[PDB]
Amino acid sequence: MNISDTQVFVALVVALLPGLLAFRLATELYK
Amino acid sequence: MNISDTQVFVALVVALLPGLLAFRLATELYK
Amino acid sequence: KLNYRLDTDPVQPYKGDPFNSNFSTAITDSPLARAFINNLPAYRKGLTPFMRGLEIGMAHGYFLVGPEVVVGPLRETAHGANLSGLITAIYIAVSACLGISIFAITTFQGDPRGAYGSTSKDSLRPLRNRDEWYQLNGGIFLGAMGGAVFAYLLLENFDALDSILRGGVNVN
Amino acid sequence: PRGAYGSTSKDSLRPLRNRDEWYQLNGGIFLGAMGGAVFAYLLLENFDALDSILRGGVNVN
Amino acid sequence: DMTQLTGSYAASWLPWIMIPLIFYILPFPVFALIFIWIEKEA
Amino acid sequence: DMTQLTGSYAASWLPWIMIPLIFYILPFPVFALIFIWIEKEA
Amino acid sequence: TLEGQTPIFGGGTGGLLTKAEREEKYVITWTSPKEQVFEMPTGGSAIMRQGKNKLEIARKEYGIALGGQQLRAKFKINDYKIYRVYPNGETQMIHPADGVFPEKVNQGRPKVRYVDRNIGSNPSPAKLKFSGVQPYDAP
Amino acid sequence: SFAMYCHNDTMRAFGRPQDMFSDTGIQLQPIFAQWIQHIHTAAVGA
Amino acid sequence: SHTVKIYDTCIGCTQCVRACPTDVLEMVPWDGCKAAQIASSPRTEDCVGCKRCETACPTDFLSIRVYLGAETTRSMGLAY
Ligand code: F6C
Ligand code: CLA
Ligand code: CLA
Ligand code: CLA
Ligand SMILES: CCCCCCCCCCCCCCCC(=O)OC[C@H](COP(=O)(O)OC[C@@H](O)CO)OC(=O)CCCCCCCCCCCCCCC
Ligand SMILES: CCCCCCCCCCCCCCCC(=O)OC[C@H](COP(=O)(O)OC[C@@H](O)CO)OC(=O)CCCCCCCCCCCCCCC
Ligand SMILES: CC1=C(/C=C/C(C)=C/C=C/C(C)=C/C=C/C=C(C)/C=C/C=C(C)/C=C/C2=C(C)CCCC2(C)C)C(C)(C)CCC1
Ligand SMILES: CC1=C(/C=C/C(C)=C/C=C/C(C)=C/C=C/C=C(C)/C=C/C=C(C)/C=C/C2=C(C)CCCC2(C)C)C(C)(C)CCC1
Ligand SMILES: CC1=C(/C=C/C(C)=C/C=C/C(C)=C/C=C/C=C(C)/C=C/C=C(C)/C=C/C2=C(C)CCCC2(C)C)C(C)(C)CCC1
Ligand SMILES: CC1=C(/C=C/C(C)=C/C=C/C(C)=C/C=C/C=C(C)/C=C/C=C(C)/C=C/C2=C(C)CCCC2(C)C)C(C)(C)CCC1
Ligand SMILES: CC1=C(/C=C/C(C)=C/C=C/C(C)=C/C=C/C=C(C)/C=C/C=C(C)/C=C/C2=C(C)CCCC2(C)C)C(C)(C)CCC1
Ligand code: SF4
Ligand code: SF4
Ligand SMILES: [Ca+2]
Ligand SMILES: [Ca+2]
Repeated sequence: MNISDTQVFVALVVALLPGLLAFRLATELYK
Repeated sequence: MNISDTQVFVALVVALLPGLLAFRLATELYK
Repeated sequence: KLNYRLDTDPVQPYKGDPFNSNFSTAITDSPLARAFINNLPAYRKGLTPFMRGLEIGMAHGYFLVGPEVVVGPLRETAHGANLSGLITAIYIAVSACLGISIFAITTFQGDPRGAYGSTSKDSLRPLRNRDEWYQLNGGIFLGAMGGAVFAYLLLENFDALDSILRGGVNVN
Repeated sequence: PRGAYGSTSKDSLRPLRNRDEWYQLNGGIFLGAMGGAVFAYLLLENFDALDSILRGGVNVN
Repeated sequence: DMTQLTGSYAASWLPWIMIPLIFYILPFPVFALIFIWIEKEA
Repeated sequence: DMTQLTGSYAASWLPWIMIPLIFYILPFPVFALIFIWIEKEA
Repeated sequence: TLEGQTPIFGGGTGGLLTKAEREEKYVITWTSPKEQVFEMPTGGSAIMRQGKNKLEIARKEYGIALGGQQLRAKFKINDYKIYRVYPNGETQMIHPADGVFPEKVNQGRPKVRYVDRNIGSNPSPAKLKFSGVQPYDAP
Repeated sequence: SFAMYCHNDTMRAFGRPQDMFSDTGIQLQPIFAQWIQHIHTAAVGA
Repeated sequence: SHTVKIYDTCIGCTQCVRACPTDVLEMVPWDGCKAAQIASSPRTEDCVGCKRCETACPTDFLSIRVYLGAETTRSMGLAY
């Protein structure tokens, strides 16, 4: 039994935080 | 038995030769 | 002893300048070729950039529908093939318009490099202003969409148009 | 013009300071909105064909 | 059948397109070309 | 059936939307953004 | 303006491009004792006239090659000059710089980019790390 | 030529032989060479 | 632009100046060699980096050195 719709959506929402932090780190390194 | 598809297309291509020469003569006469 | 025989040369220097990297040939300088090229919408005198873009878009979006209609992967059915052709034309035209937009964005900063600088004398590239490029792009997009839709409507109504052009609508 | 569109106004958020700019804007708004609405309408009208398109169902024949 | 225009001759699709082209598609652009030609300032 | 792409996993419409988005929808805007970034005058 | 008559040439594809009108251009002028055939720097043959000749070119190397390998070496013409022409019309005579050919030593010419040592005494790059100076530019 | 060969490769890998450039798919008949063959055969009376 | 340097081993043989296809070098008075002249590169902006001068230099090691640097329109040898 694989994960459900809610788990996929929760993973997608959680992955936003590393994405934003990666953008912040990239812009800081570009400085 | 009338002419075929190829004969009609050949006649159309051949008719281009007097067509272009007519344009050359008309422009030459306009000079 | 030396006779260049330039006065009797069928091929002359382009516009009287022998050092402009061009020749006066039947393609570049004949009256018919000059008239045809200079009266195309890209070069027609007095046209506003939007009208140039509109005419070019109508023509290009009109003929871009056909290839996927005839030899595309949805060609087994008429309606699907027409939809695929319209979608392909729309995608190509939108990509081209995005390219035109970014070309205008990047070319016109300060004095543009290359053929679009203030001192450039490129007669084949007359759109020297960014606003002209944006008007041209708007015209291109609208005309391309209109031509693609016109071709799509003609192909979707192929049976009706075939009856139309054969007088089959005059039975009743 | 009164308010933020006067000659002495410095409203950076409202840069269209000419009447001709607003009419050019409006022409683009109308034609763009009609085209975008029709584009969405055409995709929804062809939802069954597009669903087969995006699933490879058009490659059966 | 005799309910539509048809052609038993070769390439019967040619009148299907040539008749519209010569009689109500191209003539207006041709008139436009002549109008520009006869109205050009010296 | 095996005549179309399907998914028995949860939210099988997700590939249906994301494959076009990542591979032939967003990439051209991303290329445009990069082109604007690398062509900006100093 | 630069005086001289262009050589007899029917045209070619190796001439000037957008760079000539946008960034810079070069002009080579000379004087010949007679009308004679020479080779254009970018292909083809031209006829230089008896008077003073002026030729428009895209790169300085074209003019240097024409003046040295053809005008001096073959036609024994030594009065050629190369000018750089900018789009705004500003013209500077760049060859020869001071009226004397560079291969002939001339008084008043300063030493430029001279290093007061043999090439084997350049410092190692580890010496100049983060200092921004290259070993050949080191004092 | 070569991109069309690659197209044929990809279409065959997909299991879409009907989309290939072939005698049974999208045909590319060399009609001029066939015509020359026919003329040269009929010239001698065969 | 490229960088052209002349070291004190120059013998004033004028070969590098003659070999240059863009007139970057010239001979200037000097007292460090018998020929009483040394090469100089006042016009390195016109240097293309062909290294013909290095090929023509007879000293061992080279008395003239070319270090390729930032590329410009004329250093890339572009007619366009
Ligand atoms: C790949 C390849 C390829 C392909 C594939 O294979 C194709 C296809 C195809 C198909 C789909 C079609 C047919 C269909 C039939 O048959 O049937 C219907 C018809 C009808 C309906 C028709 C009816 C009548 C009409 C309407 C008339 C016309 C009009 C005009 C246009 C106007 C004119 C204006 C001025 C005067 C000019 C078509 C068409 C085409 N085109 Mg193609 N294509 C290609 C190409 C091209 C190129 C390059 C070029 C040049 C640019 C081109 C052009 C053109 C033109 C003009 C055209 C027309 O018109 C048509 C139409 O759209 O239509 C609607 N292509 N297309
Ligand atoms: C002067 C000769 C002549 C005349 C009067 C006609 C008359 C006609 N042709 Mg026709 N035709 C001709 C020669 C001629 N043909 C030749 C030589 C060819 C082979 C290239 C064709 C191929 C042809 C096709 C394929 C079709 C017609 C069709 C037609 C009919 C409709 C008109 C049309 O679509 O034209 C079409 C004409 C062409 C595609 C090419 C015409 C080429 C000729 C030589 C041009 C003559 C120009 C003329 C001499 C200059 C006039 C000067 C002015 C001062 C009057 C009409 C009865 C249509 C038809 O059958 O409808 C039922 C049709 O579909 N023609
Ligand atoms: C680096 C890890 C990684 C990799 C290589 C893949 C690879 C793939 N994923 Mg995926 N995914 C991941 C993590 C990853 N996943 C995570 C953590 C999630 C939960 C948020 C998802 C959620 C997800 C969905 C919902 C779907 C895919 C799908 C796919 C496939 C098509 C690509 C696509 O649509 O991306 C979609 C990607 C996302 C929606 C989010 C990706 C988030 C990751 C963490 C970003 C990684 C960035 C990377 C590290 C930076 C690269 C730097 C560069 C220098 C290389 C492909 C096999 C599709 C599929 O199954 O097709 C059959 C699909 O529909 N993925
Ligand atoms: C331009 C490149 C090109 C080249 C080098 C060839 C070469 C060849 N073709 Mg070929 N062909 C081409 C394009 C080309 N083709 C195109 C575009 C088509 C589609 C109409 C064909 C259709 C075709 C057929 C049906 C056959 C060949 C055959 C052949 C072979 C015999 C030569 C011959 O007389 O064929 C005749 C070829 C033609 C009449 C094609 C016309 C080519 C013209 C000159 C080019 C015009 C289109 C141009 C690319 C677009 C113009 C751009 C615009 C800016 C002006 C030979 C290897 C024969 C073969 O396979 O023999 C074994 C054969 O039967 N060709
Ligand atoms: C679906 C995924 C699509 C691709 C990802 C998104 C592409 C575009 C993202 C950046 C656009 C805006 C640029 C910064 C906005 C902006 O103007 O920044 C300005 C910033 C600093 O610029 P300067 O130092 O020249 O100063 C100019 C001043 O105006 C600002 O300081 O420079 C950059 O462009 C940042 C570095 C390049 C970009 C680094 C990598 C990009 C992000 C990588 C991580 C992505 C994570 C995604 C999570 C969802
Ligand atoms: C389907 C058929 C549609 C109708 C036929 C085509 C209509 C348009 C054709 C000409 C357009 C461009 C005009 C010349 C291009 C052009 O600019 O020419 C310029 C030419 C010379 O002009 P000037 O002497 O004032 O010098 C101006 C300079 O720019 C050129 O020397 O004057 C003309 O207009 C030519 C004479 C009038 C036209 C004579 C009759 C037209 C041709 C008749 C035969 C047609 C055969 C068709 C075979 C396919
Ligand atoms: C479900 C849901 C939702 C939605 C969501 C979404 C829409 C999501 C998305 C997500 C995503 C879409 C994400 C993404 C992410 C990303 C990432 C995670 C990335 C990362 C990256 C990295 C880490 C790297 C970086 C770097 C650096 C550092 C530097 C250089 C450059 C680069 C880039 C390489 C909502 C809320 C509406 C509602 C509820 C439910
Ligand atoms: C089939 C085919 C094709 C097509 C073709 C075509 C499209 C054609 C057309 C054709 C045509 C469409 C033609 C036309 C012609 C014309 C003519 C032949 C005319 C003539 C005229 C005349 C002779 C007269 C003149 C005059 C004079 C002299 C002076 C005054 C004016 C006038 C005009 C009266 C192609 C190649 C694609 C491919 C292969 C197959
Ligand atoms: C068609 C048309 C035309 C034209 C147009 C144009 C002119 C366009 C342009 C366009 C353009 C102008 C485009 C562009 C594109 C771009 C691209 C495609 C890019 C890409 C990129 C990439 C791929 C990147 C990469 C990288 C870098 C570099 C850095 C960082 C890392 C990476 C890897 C991201 C005209 C007007 C005549 C007329 C109408 C039609
Ligand atoms: C050079 C020449 C030629 C060629 C030609 C061509 C290439 C043509 C093309 C043509 C074409 C390709 C055309 C097209 C056209 C198009 C049109 C005419 C369109 C129109 C459109 C419309 C009308 C639209 C409308 C709309 C809109 C706008 C929106 C809403 C919807 C609708 C749809 C209503 C030939 C070889 C013959 C001969 C020799 C010379
Ligand atoms: C901020 C952001 C975001 C958001 C976003 C959004 C809100 C989006 C939207 C989007 C959209 C909402 C889009 C849309 C688009 C559209 C289009 C792309 C259209 C197109 C169109 C067309 C192409 C048309 C055409 C036409 C015409 C013109 C006429 C005739 C007909 C036709 C149809 C052809 C997110 C949260 C994610 C993340 C974070 C950040
Ligand atoms: S590298 Fe070439 S152009 Fe530069 S100084 Fe040496 S020979 Fe002259
Ligand atoms: S650098 Fe070399 S070639 Fe030039 S003058 Fe000195 S020894 Fe001669
Ligand atoms: Ca009726
Ligand atoms: Ca299919």
